[PDB]
Amino acid sequence: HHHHHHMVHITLDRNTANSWLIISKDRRQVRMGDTHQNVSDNKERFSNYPMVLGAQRFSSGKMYWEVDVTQKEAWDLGVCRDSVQRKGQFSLSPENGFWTIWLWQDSYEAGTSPQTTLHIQVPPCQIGIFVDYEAGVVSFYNITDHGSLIYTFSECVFAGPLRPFFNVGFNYSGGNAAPLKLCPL
Ligand SMILES: CS(=O)(=O)NCC1CCNCC1
Repeated sequence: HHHHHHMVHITLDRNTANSWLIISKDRRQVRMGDTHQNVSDNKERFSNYPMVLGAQRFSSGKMYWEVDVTQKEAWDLGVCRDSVQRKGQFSLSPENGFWTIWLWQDSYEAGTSPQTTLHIQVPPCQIGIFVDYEAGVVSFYNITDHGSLIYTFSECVFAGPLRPFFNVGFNYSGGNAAPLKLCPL
């Protein structure tokens, strides 16, 4: 792809994080802690899942960023509306304000309703995410496989400002402790 020139510097918003997440000093990495991280509760925190938002809000234009997922067994990545539900159980779908893909149990899927199987021959170590606000497009790229296309959501109805979205996943297995990292431009 040729989207690299729309690169934006994303940082994580601590205030939105699930209370078990540990965000690095530079706000560019996040991982699952083994306990509550001793923060107060607030209405912005995702309560049920190990999720966090980027600080940046997008309402126009073209945006691109990259995320490192090396050695993880489970994660979700994409964008979401600023006004998505934070508390309780919910599914990741465009109806609920999410445009995402995930890894789970050795398969990759797009967060449509119902979910869509992805066809990935080279497991990615870094994911590129492209958003075209005006066109209503969110696309995902396999940086490990020369930028090959993973998935395109088109005809998106964003219906609000967008924020970068992250889920580091649970670590019930002991094999999913590795962080999500925002990669340098
Ligand atoms: C390290 S772990 O992924 O196995 N923790 C699960 C907790 C389940 C109860 N709520 C917070 C998280």
